[PDB]
Amino acid sequence: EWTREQRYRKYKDWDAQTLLDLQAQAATSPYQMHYHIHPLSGLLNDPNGFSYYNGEYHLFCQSYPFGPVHGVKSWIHFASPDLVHWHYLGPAIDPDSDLDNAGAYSGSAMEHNGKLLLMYTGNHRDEDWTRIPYQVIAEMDENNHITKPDAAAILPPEHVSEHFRDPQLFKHDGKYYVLLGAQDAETKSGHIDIYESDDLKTWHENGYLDLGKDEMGYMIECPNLVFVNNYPVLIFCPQGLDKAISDYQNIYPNMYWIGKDINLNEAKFTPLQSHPANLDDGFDVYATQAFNAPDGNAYAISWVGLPDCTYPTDKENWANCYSQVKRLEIKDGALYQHPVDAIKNLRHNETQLNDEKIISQKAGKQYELKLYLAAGQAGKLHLASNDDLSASLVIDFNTAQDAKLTIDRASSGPAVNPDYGATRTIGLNDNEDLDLDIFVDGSLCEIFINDGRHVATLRFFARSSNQKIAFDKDTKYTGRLWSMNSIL
Amino acid sequence: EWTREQRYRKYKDWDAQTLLDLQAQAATSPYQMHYHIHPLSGLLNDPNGFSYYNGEYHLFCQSYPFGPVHGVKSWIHFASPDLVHWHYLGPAIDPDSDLDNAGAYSGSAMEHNGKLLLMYTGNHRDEDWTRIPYQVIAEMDENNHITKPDAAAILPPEHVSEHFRDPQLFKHDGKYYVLLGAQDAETKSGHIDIYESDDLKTWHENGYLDLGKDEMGYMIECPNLVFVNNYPVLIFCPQGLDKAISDYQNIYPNMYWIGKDINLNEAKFTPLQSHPANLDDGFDVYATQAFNAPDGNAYAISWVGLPDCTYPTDKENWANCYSQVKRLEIKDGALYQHPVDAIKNLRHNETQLNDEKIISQKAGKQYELKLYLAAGQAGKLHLASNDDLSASLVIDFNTAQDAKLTIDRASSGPAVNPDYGATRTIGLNDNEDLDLDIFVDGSLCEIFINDGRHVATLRFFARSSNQKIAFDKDTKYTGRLWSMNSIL
Ligand SMILES: OC[C@H]1O[C@](O)(CO)[C@@H](O)[C@@H]1O
Ligand SMILES: OC[C@H]1O[C@](O)(CO)[C@@H](O)[C@@H]1O
Repeated sequence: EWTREQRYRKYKDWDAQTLLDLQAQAATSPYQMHYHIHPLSGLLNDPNGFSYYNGEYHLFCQSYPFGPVHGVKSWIHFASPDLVHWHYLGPAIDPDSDLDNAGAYSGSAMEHNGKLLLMYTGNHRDEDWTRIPYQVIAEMDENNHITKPDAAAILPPEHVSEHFRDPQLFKHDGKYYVLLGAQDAETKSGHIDIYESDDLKTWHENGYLDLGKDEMGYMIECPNLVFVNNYPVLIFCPQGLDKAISDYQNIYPNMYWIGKDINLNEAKFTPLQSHPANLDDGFDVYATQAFNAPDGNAYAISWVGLPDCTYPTDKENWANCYSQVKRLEIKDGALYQHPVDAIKNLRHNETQLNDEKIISQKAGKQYELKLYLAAGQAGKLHLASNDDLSASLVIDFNTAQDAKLTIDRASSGPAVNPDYGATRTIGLNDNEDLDLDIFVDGSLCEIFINDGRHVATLRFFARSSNQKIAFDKDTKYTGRLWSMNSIL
Repeated sequence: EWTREQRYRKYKDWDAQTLLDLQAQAATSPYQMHYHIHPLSGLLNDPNGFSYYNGEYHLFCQSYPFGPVHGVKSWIHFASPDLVHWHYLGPAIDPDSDLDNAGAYSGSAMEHNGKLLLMYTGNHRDEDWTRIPYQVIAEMDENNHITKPDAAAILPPEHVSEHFRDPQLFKHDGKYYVLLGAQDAETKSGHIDIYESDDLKTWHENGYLDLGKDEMGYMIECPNLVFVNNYPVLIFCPQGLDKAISDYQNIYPNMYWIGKDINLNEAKFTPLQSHPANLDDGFDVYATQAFNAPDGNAYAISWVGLPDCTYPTDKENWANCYSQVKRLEIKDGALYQHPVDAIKNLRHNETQLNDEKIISQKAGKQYELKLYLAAGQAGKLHLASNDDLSASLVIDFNTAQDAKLTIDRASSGPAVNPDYGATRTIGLNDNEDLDLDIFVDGSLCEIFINDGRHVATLRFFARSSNQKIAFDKDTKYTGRLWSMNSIL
């Protein structure tokens, strides 16, 4: 219902009273998250510039502050000591120049000679509203102040369409590389385009990374290369991916692909996995960004929200949030994702659990529930439930002969993008034990399965009084329930 | 230099781009606090509505978001689990009605039947810009949403001037009371006016609290009654207080007065102390608010900033911050002030200290330094220092025969309200040991002396590279230095 004209009106054409009212409405929503990054107002999308710089972790965010829609985008900035306690540093990059006149689109951050380079796509729209994507390298100093150049680092080559964006800038084997999401103009196929530079001034196009003969959709958004336990891992968003390659149920998937080896000079990838896999088996994860931190870990964080989708909170004039930070690991040829050790510092009021059918009559809105469930069982765990278990988030489990987890949000509250289904299923090994580490925060749930072998992340909109946690049947398990303190 | 017209322009007449730019400028200031409450933009003053409600601590703030000046005021809202980790809930009360058309001035919060009543002064200005102060009772619900009535609870009586504000609403001995700061129309003397109600609907004026025959200045701002270890304690701001009653060096003082007994029905106070005393011996504390929490403690928090004063950060378009929360105690007939136990959770990188002249060559911008210094010594402790100790915050101590502490900020950076002096002195007991617990955060320093017997709080603006901590001479002492994590 918001027209193009309304979405692209400049921030200076909105009044400040409207913005202050929107900040109040977002912060005081009964569906707001209070230990995950969320918008101060309006809509949040893709994580950007995820980095370590000047003694702390940095994270930037795609932002449209005036409503629950993809209006003209800016970067906002947060920092933290520990990947958990974030503090807001305000807007960072505005759509205020010719290069970015219709948005400061997504990008990355790389430390260089005591500064943090912020490489992003300028979403230019010309006199005729034709999109011309520019790749821009801005610079942030040790006081978090940003300067932007007058000229693009990379102009769009003739062989890509208008879709050519989301640069990842990094240093590898003494050279600089940029990975970009690209649509080939002739085939309309999705690719990761590689550029290289010795000096950050002149860029050479090495060409599309060779990901085999099968198409990766019609566009790749938010490509990332991170090294995890010495393996090159791609994390990327192939819009229109053929489900023959990999099943997924969300409108657009967020995949990962582990390589044995990558050669960015020759645009070669040697796959470890025969096929890419879903990063997240849940309902709402997109635009994951990852980076290699100086502690020797690779960290990722996800937009919880999908393009071209709607949510029940739209009428409250704000949208979406982030996942918690995930530390990455490769084990047994698969990507594992772990909560960072600092998130334990939010825990309070520990309860020990042993075989209790009702875990809590009323658990509050922010908790962590960690369970060890025996093999050979079937049943349902209800979270954010009413008393009679008819309205809840359901985790339907079987650890017996047809083992699997089905997460069902149909009865949890109002419908959420129901054209893409109200259930998500994760196969499990027959007759094996099951670990769950479940984080609830307002209208966000993150389920870490079998110590991070799988992660299911989703929005859900339960009535405020629906806080019960219970199994439907007597279940053999041990675990702990903690409240999680508000920090945001 | 900001005219009346500019200060009173409605928030809707500012553009949102200006507000977003101001949020960035405030948050990224190299003088910003990162573990104390600070404005998201513009100017912060008096703490308001300090309370416990709906499972958490609440604090509201006088705010003018558009610059470093006392423009037309609103309340903003923060909450926390622990009086340390605050999260922003946005604007709460706007100057958007006839009752508060020229400001939502200060006030208090009292829980009532599952709601939080917010009692505040409406700063009305009529057709002729004549001030008419109204006392208004607004109501907040369990989702932090506020409704405001159409009519005032208390209209200004004929015997007070236009200065009649800052209501403290509370329940005591089964009745409701309101304490207001008042200027008598005939004498132009400062008073605390007492109102009482059985139902919160009809208010009866009990009259000025009898604080003896000596005048308490020309106006009392921000009056508070809190019960501390069963003593009634007044905390208040008597503008124009005669220094014959008590020495103070700040433009306007923030005093406290312990009573043996108070009778709010008869407007009687029985003093324990012969005279009121300074709450804070430093350079910048004003408008302290306190309340009795359900854990049985009394807690206070202070505006760090003074009316009618200027600061070096004014050119960065933001102003001021809060103190940390202080837990109150009465000991030996004096008010002691203690950090809350939760602030220890910010500590990291502990260093043990024993007699070292140089504590740190470079301590960072956020730390806690706790020292035990032997009796019989004299010297200077330099904080936020250059290498040669010529530019620093100085704590000049003597624990020998003329014992005292002098805090000197003259060489720390640019001048700060120098008409009110660059030193503050606290007498100490001759030939006694000295405890200091010093918190540095950006441009804020809080010095807790002798386990909270005195507190000195000040702004200071050191060069970013001035981070040395050192004694000028060999000094006998033990202590600890911790870094303090950013949370805001
Ligand atoms: O907000 C704009 C950004 O969002 C995406 O469409 C993915 O969600 C990116 O390709 C683009 O940079
Ligand atoms: O911001 C307005 C408030 O500030 C004071 O002048 C004290 O600093 C109060 O008496 C008034 O309510």
